Formats: sequence, structure tokens, C-alpha cells
Amino acid sequence: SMEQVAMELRLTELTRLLRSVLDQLQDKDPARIFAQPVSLKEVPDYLDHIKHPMDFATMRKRLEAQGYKNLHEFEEDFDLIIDNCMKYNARDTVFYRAAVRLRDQGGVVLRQARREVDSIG
Ligand SMILES: COc1ccc(CNC(C)=O)cc1
Repeated sequence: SMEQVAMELRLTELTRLLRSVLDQLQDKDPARIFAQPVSLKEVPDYLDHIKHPMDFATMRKRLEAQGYKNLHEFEEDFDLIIDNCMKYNARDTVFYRAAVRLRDQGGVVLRQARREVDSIG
């Protein structure tokens, strides 16, 4: 139907917007600490600790399949990256601190993205 096409056009431009957002958020991780899933070969006990792993590569895969229906779904995944890290790693580690900095610096980006998604519809 025409309605379905219209819907798919909105999804496509949402995906376009979120691609930009994801790029800006990943720029705030210059150490690439969150770039790839935590290796279960190198960290064998990880899944005993973290029940829903997430990372930028995995988000990007979902993104390009147009798998984020709205900004909330995207933000959930971003928050998993940060929250998993702040639980698995202690406060005095480069990993925990990178998560804090990513959350802080990311807030600006996400604040504007929400306004753009709302405004553009
Ligand atoms: C192989 O060495 C490692 C692997 C993972 C981590 C923690 N990373 C995250 C995102 O939690 C630390 C050391």
C-alpha cells in the first residue's frame, strides 16, 4: 500500500538520523573500548555477569537492517553499553571511566536527536 511505503520512508530517514547519531556517539569512544562485543574467549565469565551484552558494532548491524523502530529502542541499546560496563568494571578502571565519559558526552548528542525526531515527526 501507499501507507506502507510512507512508513518505510520515515523508517529510512530515522535510520539516516540514527546513523549520524551513532557516528557522533562512537567518536566519544576514541579508545574503541566499546567498538566490538566483549570477547567470550578472552573474558570467559562475562555472560555470568552481564545478561544483555551490547557494543557499537552490534548496534550498527541492527541499524543498517533498519532494526530500530524509534529513538527509544536505539537509546536502550546505547544505555546497555554504558550500564554493562559500569557493572562489570570497577570504579577505578579505564573501562568504567570511559563509560562515564561516553555517557556524559553522549547526552548532548541524544538531547538534540530527540528534538529532531520529534520535530521532523
Ligand atoms: C581482554 O581484556 C579486556 C576485555 C574487556 C574488558 C572490559 N570491557 C568492557 C566494555 O566492559 C576489559 C579487559
